[PDB]
Amino acid sequence: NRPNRLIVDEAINEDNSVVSLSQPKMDELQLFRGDTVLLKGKKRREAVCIVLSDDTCSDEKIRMNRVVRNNLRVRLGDVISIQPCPDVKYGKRIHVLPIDDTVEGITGNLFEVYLKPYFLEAYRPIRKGDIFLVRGGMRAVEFKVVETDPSPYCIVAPDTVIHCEGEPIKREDEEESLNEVGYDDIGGCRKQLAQIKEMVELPLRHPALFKAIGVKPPRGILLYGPPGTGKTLIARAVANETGAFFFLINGPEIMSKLAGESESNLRKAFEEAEKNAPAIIFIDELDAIAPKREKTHGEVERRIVSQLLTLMDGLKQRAHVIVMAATNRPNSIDPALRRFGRFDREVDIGIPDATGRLEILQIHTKNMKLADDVDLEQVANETHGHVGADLAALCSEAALQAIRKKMDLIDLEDETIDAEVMNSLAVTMDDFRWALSQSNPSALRETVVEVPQVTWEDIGGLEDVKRELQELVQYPVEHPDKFLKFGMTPSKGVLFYGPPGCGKTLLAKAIANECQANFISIKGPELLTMWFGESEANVREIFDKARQAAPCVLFFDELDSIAKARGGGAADRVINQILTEMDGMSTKKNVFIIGATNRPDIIDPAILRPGRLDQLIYIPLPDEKSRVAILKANLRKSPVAKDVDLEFLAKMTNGFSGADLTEICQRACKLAIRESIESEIRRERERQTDDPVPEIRRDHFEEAMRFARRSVSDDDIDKYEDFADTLQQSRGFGS
Amino acid sequence: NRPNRLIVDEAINEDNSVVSLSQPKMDELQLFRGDTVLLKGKKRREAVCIVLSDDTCSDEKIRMNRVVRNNLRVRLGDVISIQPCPDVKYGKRIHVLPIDDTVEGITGNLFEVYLKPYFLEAYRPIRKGDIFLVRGGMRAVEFKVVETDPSPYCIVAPDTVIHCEGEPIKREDEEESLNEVGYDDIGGCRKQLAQIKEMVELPLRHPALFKAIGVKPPRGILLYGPPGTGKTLIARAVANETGAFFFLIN
Ligand SMILES: Nc1ncnc2c1ncn2[C@@H]1O[C@H](COP(=O)(O)OP(=O)(O)OP(O)(O)=S)[C@@H](O)[C@H]1O
Ligand SMILES: Nc1ncnc2c1ncn2[C@@H]1O[C@H](COP(=O)(O)OP(=O)(O)OP(O)(O)=S)[C@@H](O)[C@H]1O
Ligand SMILES: Nc1ncnc2c1ncn2[C@@H]1O[C@H](COP(=O)(O)OP(=O)(O)OP(O)(O)=S)[C@@H](O)[C@H]1O
Ligand SMILES: [Mg+2]
Ligand SMILES: [Mg+2]
Ligand SMILES: [Mg+2]
Repeated sequence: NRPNRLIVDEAINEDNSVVSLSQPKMDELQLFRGDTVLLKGKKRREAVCIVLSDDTCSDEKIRMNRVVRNNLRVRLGDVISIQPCPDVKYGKRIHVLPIDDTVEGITGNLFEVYLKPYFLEAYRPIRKGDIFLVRGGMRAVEFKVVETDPSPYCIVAPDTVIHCEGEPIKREDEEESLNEVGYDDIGGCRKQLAQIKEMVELPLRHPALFKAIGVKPPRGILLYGPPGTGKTLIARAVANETGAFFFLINGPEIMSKLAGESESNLRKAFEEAEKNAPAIIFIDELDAIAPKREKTHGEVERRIVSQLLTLMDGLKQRAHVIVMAATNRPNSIDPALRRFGRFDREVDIGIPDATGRLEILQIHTKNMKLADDVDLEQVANETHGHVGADLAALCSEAALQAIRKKMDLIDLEDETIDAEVMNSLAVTMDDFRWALSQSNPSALRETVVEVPQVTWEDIGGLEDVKRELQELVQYPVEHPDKFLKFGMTPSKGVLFYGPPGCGKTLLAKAIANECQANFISIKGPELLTMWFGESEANVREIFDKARQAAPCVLFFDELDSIAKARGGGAADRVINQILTEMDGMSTKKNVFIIGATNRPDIIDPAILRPGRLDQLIYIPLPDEKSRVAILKANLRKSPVAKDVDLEFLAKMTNGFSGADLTEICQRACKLAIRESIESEIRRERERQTDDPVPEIRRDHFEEAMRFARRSVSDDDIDKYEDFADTLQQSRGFGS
Repeated sequence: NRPNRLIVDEAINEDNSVVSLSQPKMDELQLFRGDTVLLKGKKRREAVCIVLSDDTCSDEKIRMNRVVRNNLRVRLGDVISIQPCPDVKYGKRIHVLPIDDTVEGITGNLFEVYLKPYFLEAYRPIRKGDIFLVRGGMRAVEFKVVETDPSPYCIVAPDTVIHCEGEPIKREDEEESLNEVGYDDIGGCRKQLAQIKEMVELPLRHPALFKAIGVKPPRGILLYGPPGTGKTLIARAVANETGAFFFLIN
């Protein structure tokens, strides 16, 4: 039917009165950016909005904020009709009232703090019956438009009168709160959130459709990841955005009950959910109820486990119910639960990446007034090893710091703290740097999986090797069809070998960056850390996380460290298992394995077998051209004098490794800083009785050159040159 | 708010009759090292003290001992008004009485042992109703100034007479014991104790803020370390210094 009908989608402009279409659709229904559009949703409600163009928006979809989304009584995936509305006229009076539960903690002049800057210069199209949201004074309050003089909808011009008559109204039964959790409250893990969204939309959102079809949906989705990553958060969001009934099972609470009551509460939970289908039963801290079969020693505890198992099987009802569960330790869960027909789907909600943490930070600073000096992206880059909860907490603590120092002044009369005072409250970048020092990040020891920021431009020379890496890794990803036509499947892995400090580690990260694929680094020593017993299970989890992160490059660095320890029964079991995991790794899975070693003489020939690390790429010391590129790359970030001759520098340093060059750069720079520090003191002495000299000069290099030493001896090189010729012969007898 | 208003902080000078300000603030209130200042706290109470300069003290704050802090019915972080007092006069007679629980173990001449050397060459500014503490004989007794002939406040000069009726008084309802635990009984780990003071001060001292702000405080503070490092000690001190209700789960 008609073109005006459109599908609801996530928002990009967090602004309430803004909806977005594609320019091809904005042309189709003949609307432009300024236009005010009228939206008709379900439950016979209307909302009016400013339309805009959005390059990301698919033409059959309409991006609307969750505020708009609620006013229509609509959710993601539903259909709404959009139509131009030039008939909108400026208001005389608008009468908005707050909702009690969103203000009962806060006092002051609601009209002057929130409505004022919200409508000022905003020209917001509003509608009678709409509920809009204003964030400020570290609080978010929602007002409902009770009346407009040009009803039902009017624009809010500066001329318009806006009144609030004191006492707030209660929430209507149908009016979902915006204080509630949503997808816009979760960041940095889109990919996982997508999979969860996929599995659950079809059965929950369209229940009759799935009962009629007779094909099986997922019923048990298991969320796992480190603590505080937002597992409990996600479950609530999915339930609210789909509008499904949400029944919470808090692990500890169930297991805190008597024997009989525990099994009972489980039964009641499932029964009530089947009753109010569609629903999500969420089991938080599952390992509390159902740990490994051995550790469950204590018989009543085993009864509860089986009880749960019967209830999960009890989804024979298939009343449109999904059971979600969260756990810190996937390994702790009774494997009986991860059986088919129960918790069959697993989502790794990992630690957030750099961009992710930034996103998180933005969500928990929404309501706070931040000073201009605050650069959350900087905070984001510094907060490595931080998890969602760490960030949410540090944001809270940075706020409480800003509160305390600003309450030193208010303390002269602590009785009257107002919202007006709260909006005046600014949060300095210092308040954040403060919270950083006070932060106790949990996930520093967690294995990180993200796309590296080392690019080709950080690596000097080896240009043709970069291209061979593009052949081996990038082409089979971006051009699978092409490999199919030639009838060849690509090699699984590569082995870097060469003298120390030539860029083997950089290359592994480099090719990853080019392919925009995830990266996993595993150093030799890291593998010898695992207890004798633990090692077997930990290796398997590594290859599993590589699958999760496909397309992914798995890099085993510093293999020399392991090779030493074997010729040692511990290190041996590890590698044999790594070998086994490679073979189990299907080539089709888009998981690429790279090895690196400074010791090609002792590497296990079994690794070099066809199908494993069969691509033997030798990485030698840099020649004269490369040495220039290396020195340039490292010193990009450094303020260098035009005096410095690097090509002359290159010839002098023949025999030096890539690392040996960064050695000279750092050594020369430390003199430059040494000079900068001793000069500030001299300037200090001169004032006691403005033109600093921050730039590195020729003698600094000439001094560093004077003390520079070589990491790779000549005898070592001559052997390395030989191994470049005979490495592939090691599968026979020892060369 | 007038400059006389100031915020209460930790003490550095262990002396009862001593308070400290920043000298830039001591200049503002036009006071010198010797001066005798009058302090007004909550419960419409007064205490009088000798002022000093302290470079570490922040200009908006006043360092006062827990003896002073108690006589004002005030706790750390609160506000008090300080004002010069030139009208301070030498005492004629002073009538101090011990508090029962602080003396019931020891007998003898309480006045010659405690009150005498405490006031000797002391020129202490004292006040009617104030409770001060004197330590000696491996015990600490609290005395309450019941009467001074120059009321309500007077200095204790060598000329001044000191009286005791022997009969001790019972503790009044609001009068906290100085036998109670405090930060002044804890040492060697201020840095940790600083963190603990911060986490807890805002949520505990200003509860009203947290209903309005809607931001989360800490809820669970876990102290750890080898046995006897003062974990239990810190917790009680925090409870007393903040005046919060304390429920123990051993
Ligand atoms: N990805 C995220 N985006 C936004 N906020 C997050 C994110 N992850 C965690 N948080 C915050 O962390 C806090 C705790 O979230 P939870 O869901 O309870 O953590 P969790 O994953 O359930 O960890 P548990 O309790 O050990 S199972 C919430 O207040 C969130 O705001
Ligand atoms: N081609 C290069 N371009 C720029 N810097 C390099 C290059 N090669 C080595 N380096 C420097 O040497 C450091 C480490 O190089 P790696 O990538 O680890 O090479 P490697 O073969 O793994 O040798 P090691 O034993 O791990 S240092 C880097 O941090 C660089 O600063
Ligand atoms: N830092 C300190 N300052 C003053 N007194 C201390 C300090 N540390 C320990 N003490 C004394 O040592 C005693 C023990 O104090 P506690 O706080 O109970 O130790 P603890 O941390 O509870 O150790 P436990 O009983 O093994 S948990 C008290 O009598 C204190 O007076
Ligand atoms: Mg939780
Ligand atoms: Mg390396
Ligand atoms: Mg103890």
